[PDB]
Amino acid sequence: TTKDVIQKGISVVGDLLGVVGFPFGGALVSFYTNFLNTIWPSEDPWKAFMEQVEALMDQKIADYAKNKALAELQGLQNNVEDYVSALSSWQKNPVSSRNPHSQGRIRELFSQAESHFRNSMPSFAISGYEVLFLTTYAQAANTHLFLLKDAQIYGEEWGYEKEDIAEFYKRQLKLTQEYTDHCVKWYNVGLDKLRGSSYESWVNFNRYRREMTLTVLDLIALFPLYDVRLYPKEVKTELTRDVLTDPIVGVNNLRGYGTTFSNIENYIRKPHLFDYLHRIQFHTRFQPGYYGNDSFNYWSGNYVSTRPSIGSNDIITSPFYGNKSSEPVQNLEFNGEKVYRAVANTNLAVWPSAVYSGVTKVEFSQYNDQTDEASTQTYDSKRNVGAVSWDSIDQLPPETTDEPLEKGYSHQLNYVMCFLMQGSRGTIPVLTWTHKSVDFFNMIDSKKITQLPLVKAYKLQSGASVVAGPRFTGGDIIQCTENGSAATIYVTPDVSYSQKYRARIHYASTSQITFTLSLDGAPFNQYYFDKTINKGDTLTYNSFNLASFSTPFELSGNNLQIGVTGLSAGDKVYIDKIEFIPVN
Repeated sequence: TTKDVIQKGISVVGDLLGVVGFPFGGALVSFYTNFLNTIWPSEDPWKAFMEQVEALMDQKIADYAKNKALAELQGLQNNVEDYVSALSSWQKNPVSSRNPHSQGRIRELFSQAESHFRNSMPSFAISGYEVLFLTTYAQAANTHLFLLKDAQIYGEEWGYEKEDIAEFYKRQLKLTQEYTDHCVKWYNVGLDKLRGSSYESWVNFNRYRREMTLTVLDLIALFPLYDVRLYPKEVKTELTRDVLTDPIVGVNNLRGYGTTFSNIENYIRKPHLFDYLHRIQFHTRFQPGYYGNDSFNYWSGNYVSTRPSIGSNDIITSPFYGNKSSEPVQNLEFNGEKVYRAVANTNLAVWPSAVYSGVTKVEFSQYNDQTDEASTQTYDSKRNVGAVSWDSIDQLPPETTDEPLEKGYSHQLNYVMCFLMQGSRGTIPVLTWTHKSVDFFNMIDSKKITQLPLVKAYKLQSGASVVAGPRFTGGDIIQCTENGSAATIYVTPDVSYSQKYRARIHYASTSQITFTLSLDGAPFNQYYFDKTINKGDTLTYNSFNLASFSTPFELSGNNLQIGVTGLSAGDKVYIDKIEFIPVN
């Protein structure tokens, strides 16, 4: 259920990933038309976003608050549409038909929409309904900010005063912080509200976490890239966070046998350097039916092997999960393949005073980006398979329903983990997924500003570690507690000639520090950076700073090493991303 809003959520993020930073006019208009068809066509999507959280929270918005919100939204729609049509005409029309009279028409349409947004936002955040309005607020906030950046692109062309463009920019800065902080704060309130002790508690908890990631968290991660002054070129970026699909079960009610909240949540993958699905070892067991004829085999346990980020080739193999095989082991290899879908069969045996159910068949859809070919690999228990009951597409829809799945998919398989039911009545498999935007090669684009997340490193050192992200960065971060090296990341230059770059770093620090950059063990850049936080502070939007290194450099190697010095006992440095700016 709710796949509709989940798809819209996924699609917007996917489209925005193409117009992030300073976009070319044609691309900006194109985006806007889809945007209007997706998010701003009628009150239906907005109504669906409110219903979405109501379903996750098992709470309702007071009718009065629901009606006002919808009213504001109808008005905002007209503002957005009137604006886009005019913007479309502006781009299309030659630099001749631009008279003072048409400039004023676009200027006031723009001022209206922007003003209407600031006035309406509080309606999507009324006391006691903050969490329930979350997806609505996130989507409205996004529109407001995306709208705002246009003033820095076309401001002068439209004939706005220098003072006006500046006013818009400051307003954009303040709101990026507010909207981001608001979303994280309430996201967490919602998350904590769903923590329980039962298996059913965890499913709801994790469903909320996944759905809020797709509709809210991924979105707010893009906000800073709307600053066309800081990002005066197109931006190449990616989302590195994990999402867990609902557990694959044969029955709707486990009658108490479901794995406990703690036995699931405390065992799912902890903050880790980025990696890819390499291999899966399926373990099968025989489940006897009370009458023999109703028996079946089922997936009892597994092993998982991942390959690290580019630059390292040592395969990571997981501990054993679940129950050892009674039947012959099945092995599936994925070297290079991208799993964009997983469809499962389940079966059940009804005993006089017990019900036994398990995952009997799993069909994986894979795509080979090298040989540009799709295919399938499947796990089969071999005894009494039953019918399909679980399809990843229902939870992780494609970015586009335009192209074929092997092209339009939004996520790929990263992890597989088997949990044991209480009193060992069966096995519950859980699948982890990663976003399609992740570039395996860590390629530095020669025409764009490239954002490189530190979790893409292949090697950590001097006691650096992967820590849970502050929820607004699109992934996890690196924590540095000691003076010395910290991380080594492998980089792929996209051009052969001596292209020069400037580097920028997105970090948080308890003290004034020094960052040093090395290529293949040789230092090339070293600079001084400001303190951004106090010891023990919590990480909010303002905690991070984006600072440039002075000197330009060429990519005369592949192994980029970031080192830190100037730390004292108790000091901490958090690194989010490294950026590369193509320079002449």
